[PDB]
Amino acid sequence: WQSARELLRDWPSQRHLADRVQPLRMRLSELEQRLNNQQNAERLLSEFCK
Amino acid sequence: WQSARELLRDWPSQRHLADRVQPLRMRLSELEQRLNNQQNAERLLSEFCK
Amino acid sequence: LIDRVEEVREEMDEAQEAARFLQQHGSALTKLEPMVAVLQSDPQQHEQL
Repeated sequence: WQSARELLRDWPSQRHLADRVQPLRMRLSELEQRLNNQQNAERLLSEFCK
Repeated sequence: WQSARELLRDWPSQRHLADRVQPLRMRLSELEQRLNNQQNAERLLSEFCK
Repeated sequence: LIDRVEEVREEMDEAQEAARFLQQHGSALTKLEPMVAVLQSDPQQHEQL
């Protein structure tokens, strides 16, 4: 009974947050593109510094 | 009884999504700066191209 | 130096695992949710009750 209660407690949260995978997917795609640009900018900054 | 079950179904989702506020706030700020830069670039383009 | 990509990736791991569990046991949980109360009453425990 207690395990079932805990499972039914978590499950709606699981359903609630499952849909966010795709919004998260584009989020990380954009974030990692941003990080690539940041790494490129840092590399080029150091490149010129000398 | 049905309303109570619906309410206690909402409570899981309610707390989980309410936890999302602050991360979304910084996202909103970033997106606002993005829009501001968009308008700045568009304006500058217009003035030059005139 | 946001480095949030790691955090977002952890969120994806958790959320995709949640979706996989939904696929794995969605029907079972749906069948359990309307008659959960029975688990509190075990036949012999009904007599002891």
